[PDB]
Amino acid sequence: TNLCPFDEVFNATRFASVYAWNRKRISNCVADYSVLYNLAPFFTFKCYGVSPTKLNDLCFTNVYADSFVIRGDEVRQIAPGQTGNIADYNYKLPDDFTGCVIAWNSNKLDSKVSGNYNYLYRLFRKSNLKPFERDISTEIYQAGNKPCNGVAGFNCYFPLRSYSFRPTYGVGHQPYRVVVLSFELLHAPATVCG
Amino acid sequence: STTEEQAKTFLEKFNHEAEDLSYQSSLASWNYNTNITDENVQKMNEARAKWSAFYEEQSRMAKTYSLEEIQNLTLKRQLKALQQSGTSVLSAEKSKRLNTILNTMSTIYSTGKVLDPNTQECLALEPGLDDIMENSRDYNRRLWAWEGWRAEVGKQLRPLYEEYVVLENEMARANNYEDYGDYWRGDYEVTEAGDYDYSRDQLMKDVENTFAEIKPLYEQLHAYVRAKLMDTYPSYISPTGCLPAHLLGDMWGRFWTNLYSLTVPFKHKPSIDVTEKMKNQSWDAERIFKEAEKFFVSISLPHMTQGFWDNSMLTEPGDGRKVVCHPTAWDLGKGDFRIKMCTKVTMDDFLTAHHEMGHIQYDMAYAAQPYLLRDGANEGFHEAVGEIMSLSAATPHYLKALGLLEPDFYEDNETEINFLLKQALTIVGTLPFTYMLEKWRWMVFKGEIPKEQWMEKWWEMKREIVGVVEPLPHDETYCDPACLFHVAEDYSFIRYYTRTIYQFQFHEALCKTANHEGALFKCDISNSTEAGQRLLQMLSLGKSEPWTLALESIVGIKTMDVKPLLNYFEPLFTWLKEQNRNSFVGWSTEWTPYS
Ligand SMILES: *[C@@H]1O[C@H](CO)[C@@H](O[C@@H]2O[C@H](CO)[C@@H](O[C@@H]3O[C@H](CO)[C@@H](O)[C@H](O)[C@@H]3O)[C@H](O)[C@H]2NC(C)=O)[C@H](O)[C@H]1NC(C)=O
Ligand SMILES: *[C@@H]1O[C@H](CO)[C@@H](O[C@@H]2O[C@H](CO)[C@@H](O)[C@H](O)[C@H]2NC(C)=O)[C@H](O)[C@H]1NC(C)=O
Ligand SMILES: *[C@@H]1O[C@H](CO)[C@@H](O)[C@H](O)[C@H]1NC(C)=O
Ligand SMILES: *[C@@H]1O[C@H](CO)[C@@H](O)[C@H](O)[C@H]1NC(C)=O
Ligand SMILES: *[C@@H]1O[C@H](CO)[C@@H](O)[C@H](O)[C@H]1NC(C)=O
Ligand SMILES: *[C@@H]1O[C@H](CO)[C@@H](O)[C@H](O)[C@H]1NC(C)=O
Ligand SMILES: [Zn+2]
Repeated sequence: TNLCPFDEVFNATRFASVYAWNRKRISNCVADYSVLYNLAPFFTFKCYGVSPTKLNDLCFTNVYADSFVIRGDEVRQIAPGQTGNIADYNYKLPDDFTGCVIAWNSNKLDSKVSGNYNYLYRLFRKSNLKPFERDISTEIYQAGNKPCNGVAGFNCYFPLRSYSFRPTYGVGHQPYRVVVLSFELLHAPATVCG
Repeated sequence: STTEEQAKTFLEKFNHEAEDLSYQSSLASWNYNTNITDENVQKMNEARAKWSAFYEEQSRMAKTYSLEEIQNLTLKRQLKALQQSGTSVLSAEKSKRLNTILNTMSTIYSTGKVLDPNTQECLALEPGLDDIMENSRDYNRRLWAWEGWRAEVGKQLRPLYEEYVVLENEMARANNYEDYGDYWRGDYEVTEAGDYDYSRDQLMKDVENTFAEIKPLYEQLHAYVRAKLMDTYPSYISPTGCLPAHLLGDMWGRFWTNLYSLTVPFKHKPSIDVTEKMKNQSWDAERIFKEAEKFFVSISLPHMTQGFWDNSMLTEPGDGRKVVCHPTAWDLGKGDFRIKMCTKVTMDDFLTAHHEMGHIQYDMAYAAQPYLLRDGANEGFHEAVGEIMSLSAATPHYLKALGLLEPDFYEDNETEINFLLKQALTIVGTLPFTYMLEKWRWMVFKGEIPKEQWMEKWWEMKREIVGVVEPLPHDETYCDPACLFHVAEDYSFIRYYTRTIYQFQFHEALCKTANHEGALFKCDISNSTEAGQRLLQMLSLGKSEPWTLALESIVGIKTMDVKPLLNYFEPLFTWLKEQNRNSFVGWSTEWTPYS
């Protein structure tokens, strides 16, 4: 039995940022989906394009696990056809999506009293992201009619800010860990059955 | 690249930076306030300095974008709020002088000390002179304390005030404001919104009209208080003259609460106090806030967060840690709402908990808005919402529902009259004083009063409007208005009149929409969900919309109307007309205790 590398993602020790999220490709495996229940209050367990009523006894050619950390208020932008700043200039899901988004509260792990500046996100970019695109480039943004030249002064802005989580914040600003399980079944393959 | 999108990008950067810096500063301040050690003072000072430097540099940068060539209204309001530079326009020479003058005045007021006859001790403003004014009923002692506190402070403060006025006037002139009074009135100004427009000049006319409508009730109350004070000092008080300044129950006359004991209508009837029931039922500190949250849930307003219960200081620590016991509601930001209060098991703390919970509810309501648009619609909106909750949480109906007052409780006309009398003292005593003081300061700033009439015009206006007369003549050496804390600390004093009017406007509108039958002074909005959603429409606007629109949403009219205030005191007006049949309802300027 090819048990999937689950328990190495949902039970990781360092999720990535949301400007450069983490992508893992799972294939040629058996995917048990009863391991999730014991993890945490996985209050976000939305599923789009499929039926989550334990209908995962099919076969899929590919599974994509996209992991990152965001704010509590921003876990509603991980959905088809949404707008904001975790969608326009960050991880953007397609309008037609066949997967499950699982987001749960990880306040005790990713929040330090002094602050946790390890996580970051992007505030400015020229145009919105095409679905599943990544942009790790850090070039000085230009909002005016003058060259940046590599210095962030007036109208020249560094692209990525920092979340800076603290344990005393409200639930709307506490860090939530998000894992997106995209599914994929091509022209009749039989790779990953669960 | 249009200017509009450049301003948008600049504000998007500013919001994110400012929110974090403000949260850090507020957390440092909270730590200092709940833990009084020099290290916390250092941390608080450093955080405040960082915030001030960041705000100054951002305000300097924001001016580059012209206020013109802007289309969106919200962006225009945000940029106008950010662009105000305050006193930075003054040169290097004048700014240091102004800061030195303000610090000197604050230190002189704080360092208060008046000696006593027989060289017994040395009495500061608190708690010696304050207790003497509040409790003593001896004409000589009160007169001596009042005169000493007036002279010892005013003689020093007089020279500084003229230079302060000149400097502040110059600063206002530089900022295109006519004078400091115009700058202070510019907090009630709405531009570019037809049918919702307000001007700095119209505020004076509105205040004058409201006070002119108020005046008859204050005249009846003042005549009754004079008649009751005649008994204690028959020789010193004329039947048809102004009252002595030093016999008004406090140092300045701002409140008349301390005169209740003398002037209680029915001494035999007691007041409604539920301290004994709370003690008998083992009501602890947490229970009071639990009941306040229950009331706010009843009105269908949201619950309290789980950070409120775990992080707040809802009782005195009991450890060695030293705290400031002044009850405050903290909105640190980013979802952190707390309350600091040294709770005791009393009815007063019950009402104070309701008030602070109303402030927390307003803070939670307007959280959606951007950083620069998270406050009350005007400077007087934030306290009316707190006051209406404590108004509701004192009716006998609420205290019977909660189980404190016994079900067989019977209401007396006399007890209600006594409650209305105490409320009328506390609420109506301050209105003429506040209006007169603000009018005097406006006239001084406008230059309509020469420097040799600062004490003639002050007492003349006090005689005409307030109905109070000085005990002893004072020359230009004395500066009576500067003895007050607010005047000596450069604080606006016109937010205590509009707040009082808005509170009763809100408490009439909500009681009307809550389907209540009866006198307004006995109204409860608990278990009513229409009032909660009529209130949430105003509490969630913040500063995004003009204050005229925010006021119209809850009450229905875009103007400050004092009709609900008189509607509240309707039962008392008839009783005060009945009791004042024989006495003369009026005062004459001419008579003075000096003669
Ligand atoms: C707001 O809502 C209702 C009144 O509309 C109050 O809650 C409950 O109302 C019922 C009325 O049927 C009462 O419960 C009863 O209490 C007796 C004790 O006297 C008990 O023996 C009965 O079995 C029944 O439960 C009562 O007023 C109240 N429930 C409780 C447990 O107290 C509520 O008090 C209203 N709030 C205000 C501020 O008026
Ligand atoms: C009140 O402030 C004092 C310092 O001014 C705190 O005492 C220190 O607390 C830290 C923990 O953050 C310890 O590491 C230190 O050893 C403590 N002592 C000193 C001298 O720094 C105190 O903990 C604060 N009160 C509370 C309730 O936290
Ligand atoms: C993560 O580890 C805990 C350890 O007890 C385990 O209970 C949980 O099932 C793990 N999560 C998985 C397997 O998804
Ligand atoms: C101003 O911008 C906000 C941004 O969402 C928009 O909702 C609003 O309609 C705009 N108003 C005007 C008058 O352009
Ligand atoms: C409350 O008062 C009654 C009076 O009869 C007394 O019996 C009871 O013990 C008291 N409860 C207390 C003090 O907790
Ligand atoms: C209660 O109001 C006044 C005050 O005591 C009293 O004169 C009056 O008679 C009482 N009301 C009635 C209906 O008797
Ligand atoms: Zn308050």
